[PDB]
Amino acid sequence: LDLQKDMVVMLLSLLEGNVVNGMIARQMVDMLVESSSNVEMILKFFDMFLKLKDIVGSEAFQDYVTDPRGLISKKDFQKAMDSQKQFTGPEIQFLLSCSEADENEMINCEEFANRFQEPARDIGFNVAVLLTNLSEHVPHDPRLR
Amino acid sequence: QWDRLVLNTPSFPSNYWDKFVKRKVLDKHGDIFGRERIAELLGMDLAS
Repeated sequence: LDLQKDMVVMLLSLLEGNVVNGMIARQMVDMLVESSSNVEMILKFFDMFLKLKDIVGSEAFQDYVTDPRGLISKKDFQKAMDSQKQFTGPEIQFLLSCSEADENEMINCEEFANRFQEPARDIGFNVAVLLTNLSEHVPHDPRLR
Repeated sequence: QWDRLVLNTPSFPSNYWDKFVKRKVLDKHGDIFGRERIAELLGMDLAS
């Protein structure tokens, strides 16, 4: 993630002094469109975990955390995520695979929600800055939209 | 604080035209807050 942030800093440097509808800005948008699938995957990663942090704090989620320790079984976690209606089935499977469930299939929801927050903060902010810069300097582009 | 008394009444929207505000609220905040919890707050009978 730090390396991603360095690459995005280089990309942002390429836009210094750029004008509206600038050539380098349009080239950067073309490069993003060429990497459409991977850009979508990265954005989905960030979105998925930012949404996980909110769902774990949501009250409707805590209705399934009934064990005294505060852990949630994998099946109950699946049920809670299904009820929240915020993830697809494959996304919930991926979250379960990342949950680091213990031998008893119990998940520490607090640690799971906070695991990727700080590691991904810098690259997430830089991606937001890159998208904002490109959007404001290439106003009419549905590919960027 | 006083408006808390009218949330679960059967006839909350008596003068205001929108008679489905409770349904709209349930659909909007139902998933993140709990459909049963919202139904209890707004005095709705989900089954019926």
